[PDB]
This record gives sequence, structure tokens and C-alpha cells, in this order.
Amino acid sequence: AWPKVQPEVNIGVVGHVDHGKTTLVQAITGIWTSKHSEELKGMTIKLGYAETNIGVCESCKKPEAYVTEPSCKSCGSDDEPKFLRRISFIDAPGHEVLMATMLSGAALMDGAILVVAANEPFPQPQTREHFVALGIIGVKNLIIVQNKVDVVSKEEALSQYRQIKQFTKGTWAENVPIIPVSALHKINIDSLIEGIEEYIKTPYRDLSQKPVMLVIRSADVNAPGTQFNELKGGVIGGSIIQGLFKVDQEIKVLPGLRVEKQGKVSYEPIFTKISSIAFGDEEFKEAKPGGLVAIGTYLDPSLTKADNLLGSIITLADAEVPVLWNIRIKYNLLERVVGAKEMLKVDPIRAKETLMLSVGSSTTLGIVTSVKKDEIEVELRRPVAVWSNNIRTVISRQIAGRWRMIGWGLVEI
Ligand SMILES: Nc1nc2c(ncn2[C@@H]2O[C@H](COP(=O)(O)OP(=O)(O)CP(=O)(O)O)[C@@H](O)[C@H]2O)c(=O)[nH]1
Ligand code: NA
Ligand code: NA
Ligand code: NA
Repeated sequence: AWPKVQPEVNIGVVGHVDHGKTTLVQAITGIWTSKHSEELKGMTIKLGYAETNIGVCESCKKPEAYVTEPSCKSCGSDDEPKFLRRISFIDAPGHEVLMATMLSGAALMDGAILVVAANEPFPQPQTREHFVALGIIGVKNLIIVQNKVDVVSKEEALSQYRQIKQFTKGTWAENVPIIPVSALHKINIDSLIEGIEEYIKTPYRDLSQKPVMLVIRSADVNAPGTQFNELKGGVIGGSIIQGLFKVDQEIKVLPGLRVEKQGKVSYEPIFTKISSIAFGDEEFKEAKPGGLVAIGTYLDPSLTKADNLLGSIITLADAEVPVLWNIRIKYNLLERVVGAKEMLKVDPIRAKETLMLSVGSSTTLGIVTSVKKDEIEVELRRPVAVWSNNIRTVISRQIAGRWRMIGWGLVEI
């Protein structure tokens, strides 16, 4: 029997609307992440999450030898496959109005799959925008998956293949592989598993770093395999980006609970202890980077699920983490509005304007109070928890009623 371990790597799945991201995750994991019959009142808005084990049948033909279940009967072997690792997928919504959600999920990714529909002109707006965001944030362990190849001839697929290679030529993604599949009919998925093992290696983890977990609200993610057992108290979900946490460790939620004392709005950190640690349906004594973890606490559930709880990160109780209402950012602007149907030119940052800041897994609006050539200073509508000095931020500006990614930078403390 394969061992029960936590997922050790997060693979993002991004791409233009309806290109088949959720169906590809289902092809790999067997899990349909988005309740898709109807949603709220015309797309999925939450992140999708699913996990799978990955194995390989030793004396069997590749790529068919790679498996996602402990069986080798498909290749004539009577042995169990060799367990390789457990992986997880962060499924981001494709709609252009939901870019903040993609950026929030991109903070959790160790690698990424860019889904490109073979029956659509390349590149579509969010194909370009999700690709640029990946390079901006540093998720450069990328596989480009040519989905829906069942719809088109081998000629048309190869034609689009050459377009993608020319698009990536001269960029950081020049050597990125392109793997054609049919997610819906599960064709050539084995070559994608092989590509994942070859191009999305599990990253080195510095397990001595100060433990930091980026929180994902329960209402912002669909994780069918994970469940909130809250007999001991509220459960907080998210992903560990550095260090490790253990059961019985004293922790704090930052910035914390909104409090208005005499008309003064502040955020009080919430302290608790880790009652339990869960990945999917299994309990663990420790939690490392990789996978969506469920941190069981002793807090009352009405607190952990409250909208007034600005729970952006979790750290150890005695960790030093500034919570800033004002931040300075060494920024860089793009050359063009990438996610629009027509690529506008981006105007420079001007004082007194409102910008959207993606920091870790949170999004915050703020007022520019100082503009320089390579630095800005922002008055934040809500504080952000800054656990390090080299923290990436993505800058967005509202254009035509839609927030569009215009630049990036580093939060300087
Ligand atoms: N013919 C064919 N259709 C596919 C394939 N993969 C997905 N589709 C179809 O495309 C449609 C959208 O697929 P879905 O996986 O939901 O796309 P999505 O990208 O997750 C939608 P969103 O961008 O809102 O997240 C569905 O009808 C699905 O059946 C494929 O490999 N071949
Ligand atoms: Na599986
Ligand atoms: Na990362
Ligand atoms: Na084809």
C-alpha cells in the first residue's frame, strides 16, 4: 500500500476562460473541483483544489508506466508501482473579472500548467495575462498544455504549436514544453504526468525559516477532498510557504480581528494553538510547504468564519511580523495592459489614485501618497502583514470598470 503523506508541491492550473482547466484537473486527479451545474445566480469564482498520488511501474513502457493509483495491471506488471510523490493542484478561474483570485492562488504555486485550447486563436487575453503574471511572480516551472486536441486535426494542432514556440521564443519560457492532451476524453494524460515529474520538481524547502502560512478563506476555495472537522474549534485553511508547523504549537492570526474602539478602527491579532493538522482526509503531526492544509484551532467557529477576521497569514505566536497601514514599494510597470481585449498602454503611477495590491494571498486597496521613479508609498485601506523583506506584490489599476494588472514590485520595510 502507498504511504499516506502530505502533498509536497502545488501546481497551478491557469489559462483563458473555458479552455478546460477544471476538466484537466479532473483528468489527472479524478476530482471535479467546481460545482458546475449552476453557481450563484456565469462562471466559477472560487479556486479549485485537488490532490493525487503519483507513481511509476518500474519495468513498463513510458510514459504509460506513470500512474495516479497503486496499480500496474495496465502495463502487464503484477507488482505495485513505485510511489514517487503526492501533488496538489490550484485551479484558478479564467474570467477576466477574477484576476485578483488568480493572483491570490499564484502565491501558493510551486509550478504551473498553462492550459491553451487547441480550437481557439492563440493567444487569448487571459492566456497572455496569466502567463505574464506567472513570470512576474516567479512561477517559472511551467508546462504549457495544449488541451482539446480532439477537436482539431493533427495539422491544426501543430500549427498552433509553432505559434506558441514563437511566442515563448526570446522570453524566460523559451524552453517550456508543450504537451497536447484531451482533458475531457482523457487522451495523452500519461505524457502530462511524465512532464510534471520532469519539469515541475519539488522545490528545496528551507525548513528552518520562520513558519509562515498564507490563509485561504473557506468561501474562496472548493476543496472536495478536504473537510472542516470543527469539534475542537474553528479550522483555518491555507498553504505553508516557509518553515513548518506542528500540533500543539502556539500561533497567531494576522492582521487579526477588526475592532472599532471609540470610532478608531484597529486589527487585534488572534492567538490560539494548533489542535490538529489535516491534508485531505488524513491527520498529521506536522505540516510543511505543499498542499492546502487545514489547521485545526481551539477558536470558536463563529470567529474563524467572521468577515471581520482579517486572517491573511498565520505564524508562531512569538514571531516578529509587522502589520503596516502604510507601505513603500519598489515597483516596476508593465509596458502594456496585457489582460484586455485590446492591449492598451499603461500610464505612469500618479499620486492620490487608488491601486489594488496583491500581497501573499490577500488583496488590498490603497491610496498613492508618494510617487518616484522606482518607488511608491501607499496609504492602505486595511493593513497587511509583512513577514519578510523580499515579498512580491502585484499592482492593479481599475480600467473600464475592470481591475487590470499593470505592474509589480517589492514591499520594502
Ligand atoms: N472537446 C473537448 N472539450 C473540452 C476539453 N476539456 C474541456 N472541454 C470542455 O470545455 C468546457 C469548459 O471546460 P472547463 O474545464 O470547465 O473549463 P474551465 O477553464 O475550468 C472554465 P473557467 O475559465 O471559468 O475556470 C466544458 O464544456 C468542457 O467539457 C477537451 O479536452 N476536449
Ligand atoms: Na489519484
Ligand atoms: Na511559489
Ligand atoms: Na487532433
